[PDB]
Amino acid sequence: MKVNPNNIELIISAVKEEQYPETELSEVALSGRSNVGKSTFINSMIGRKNMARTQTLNFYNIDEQLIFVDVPGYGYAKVSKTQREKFGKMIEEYITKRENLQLVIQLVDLRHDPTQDDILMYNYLKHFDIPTLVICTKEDKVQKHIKNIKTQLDMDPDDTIVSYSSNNKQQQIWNLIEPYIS
Repeated sequence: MKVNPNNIELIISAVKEEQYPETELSEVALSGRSNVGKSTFINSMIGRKNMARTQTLNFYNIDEQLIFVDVPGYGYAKVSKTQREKFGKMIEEYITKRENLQLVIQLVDLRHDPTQDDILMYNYLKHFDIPTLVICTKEDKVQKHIKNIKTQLDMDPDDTIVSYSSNNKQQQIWNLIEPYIS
């Protein structure tokens, strides 16, 4: 679609719905285990580097056409019940309130099985009928590895699953997003 690099900026890093941006723009949230795998994906998708930072939901304005919301990675344990609950509430606040949210991209590593965290996250999203595009990353390094994830996820048939290298697959992904964007 009409997506230009350098018409991209971090609007705000937020915590509460109080600190979120008010806009008319559709929001695609990005979720997965790792902050680093997700940052690389955003940068690969926009054709920049050191745009995506790394805590916070980071709201990136994508050329006044959509917002990409980087959701803190769920893969790293905390110990503090306060820290745990603070994270859990941040996600739930976003997913259940945010009227702007139209689609979640979940990043899973194509090399391995999905973690229990990946499975529970996908099932959290299905409980609220959030449309979900599962992207299987680090594709270089397929066919059986994708089905392994789809089955372990137990995917809704309305949801798509696709493979990716963080070039080639960026326009396919923009075409899957586009119906969810206004």
